[PDB]
Amino acid sequence: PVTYSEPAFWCSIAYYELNQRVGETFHASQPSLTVDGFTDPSNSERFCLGLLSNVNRNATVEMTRRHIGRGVRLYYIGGEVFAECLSDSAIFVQSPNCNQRYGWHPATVCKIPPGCNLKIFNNQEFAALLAQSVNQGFEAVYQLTRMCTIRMSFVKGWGAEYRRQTVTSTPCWIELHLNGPLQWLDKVLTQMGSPSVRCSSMS
Amino acid sequence: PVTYSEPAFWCSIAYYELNQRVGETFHASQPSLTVDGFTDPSNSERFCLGLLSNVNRNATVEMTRRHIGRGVRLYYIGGEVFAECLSDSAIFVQSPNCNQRYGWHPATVCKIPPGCNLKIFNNQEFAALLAQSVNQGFEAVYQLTRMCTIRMSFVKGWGAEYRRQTVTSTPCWIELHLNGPLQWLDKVLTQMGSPSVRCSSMS
Amino acid sequence: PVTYSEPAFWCSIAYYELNQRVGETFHASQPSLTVDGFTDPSNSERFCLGLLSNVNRNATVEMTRRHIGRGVRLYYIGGEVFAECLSDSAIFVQSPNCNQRYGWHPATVCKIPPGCNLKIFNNQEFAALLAQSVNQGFEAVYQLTRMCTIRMSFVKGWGAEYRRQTVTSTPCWIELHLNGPLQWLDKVLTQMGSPSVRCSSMS
Repeated sequence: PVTYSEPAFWCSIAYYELNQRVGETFHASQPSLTVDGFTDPSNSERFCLGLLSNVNRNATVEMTRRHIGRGVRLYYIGGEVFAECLSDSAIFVQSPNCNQRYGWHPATVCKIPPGCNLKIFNNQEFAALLAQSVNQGFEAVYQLTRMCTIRMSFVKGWGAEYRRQTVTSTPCWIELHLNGPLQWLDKVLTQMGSPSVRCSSMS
Repeated sequence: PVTYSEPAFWCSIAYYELNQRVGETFHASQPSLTVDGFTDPSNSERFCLGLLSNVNRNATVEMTRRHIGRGVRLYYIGGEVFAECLSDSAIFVQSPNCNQRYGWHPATVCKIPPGCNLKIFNNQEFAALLAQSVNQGFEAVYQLTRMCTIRMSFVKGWGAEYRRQTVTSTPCWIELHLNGPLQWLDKVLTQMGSPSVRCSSMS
Repeated sequence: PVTYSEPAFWCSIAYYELNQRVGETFHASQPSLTVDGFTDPSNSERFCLGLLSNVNRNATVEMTRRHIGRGVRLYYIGGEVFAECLSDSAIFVQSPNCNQRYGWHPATVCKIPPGCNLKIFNNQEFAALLAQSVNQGFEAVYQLTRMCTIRMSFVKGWGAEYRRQTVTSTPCWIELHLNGPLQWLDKVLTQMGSPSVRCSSMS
């Protein structure tokens, strides 16, 4: 059985405008980085969304992109990940790991006002969930990828209360993948066998 | 005239869900790799499709992704490339190079049941076809890029017999590009001149 | 305040077919490169569009791709960038920096016939515009990203005179980003504060 090597990048970030992916995926090699609305294309610690083009872009998205500003600072201390709102506008985070910690609904979206920060991920909690997931079968273990994913919207909120009901309805959002947790999940997933119900070649 | 340097990656692989590209392109630097449905984001020998997100994903695709499992092993011995079905579900391959070898229709899709393998490419055959393609003109030489491309679907078949008629109708498939052959083709294409029928700036 | 490091790549190039992005972004590390319709996947000085696949491609695009040929040579001398038409078919360039230099409309598209070249960018002019942009506010400075972007179509023209009115209506085009200018803009943008009109979390 297989070999693992420590991820060179602790996370990857994908930017979206509504339901469309925009720009290349950003890979973070440093423990602290900022996703902002500016234009430096060569800072390994900055994912600058302002330089990303989209000929198909609409006015609402353009308008919102102008308010990203300093955006969000993403960093980790030990086994915990945080998101700090550097922007003059708030950011909205949907983190299953965070939501479960507070007993909130899994799809809960938490508002992080300017100047505030939130613990979007805790490894201990994830490791514990992963450990108990085995007794649930391939089914539950496979779905844990969602716990390694965190989505955040700049300026516009979505979900309960807000008119916008889904992340794809927001003008500017990012999707963060925590690579360490994903590798941890892989070590378990590869030993959980295959699904129960049969998937034919024709249906 | 120009200089060539040996490709650092023998192939590139693009993943798709129906007619939409999902995730970044994978580049293989090792002679053997596996494309599976798991989640390690840091193994140079594994293209793990399970960690790839798609907020726009439908139930059929999600369902099928759960059955990719160990997926397919792609490797080359000398000038020959093979695909082995490690998955508990079959994979379906459409390789023009393979199809021609057996006299099958160019768009033929070959089923590779679990545990089986198929020679999806042979360089000698390609080189020979390329050599005779010159007498066919820019036309035939330009179309040889198709010979350097191989498409494979996980779990679901397509083409003759199956309901699904095109690769874009399958939930999860990959597109492999053989870089050595592409460079070989380039050396010829750059010397084949331009098309015959005129392409205006207005039509 | 922040640190900048010289860009390892002087520019990035994105290829499109109509309104759809095709292929990975190309990053240039050498002062001279060519974007052609051929197939070498391993030359750091060549962005070969001919090897790029698109299962969703239409006949018009396929037809045009066959006429890209030697394509366009993009290179810089000092602080000036040029585009040379190596292709047997013309290329059409939309460069705000070039257009302003000649007093043409910002969206003007300039035809570069085979064998001809055009100065698509001049840093002195941009730096001067950037300097005066400050007195215009965040508004005008933010829009300068457009000056760092240049779009070019192969074979087919668009805009005034031609039937095609937008770049997204052309079969094969590229989008060039000048990284040095973008970093220069960043140094100013980060000091221009935030927008005037308020952007709420609900609208």
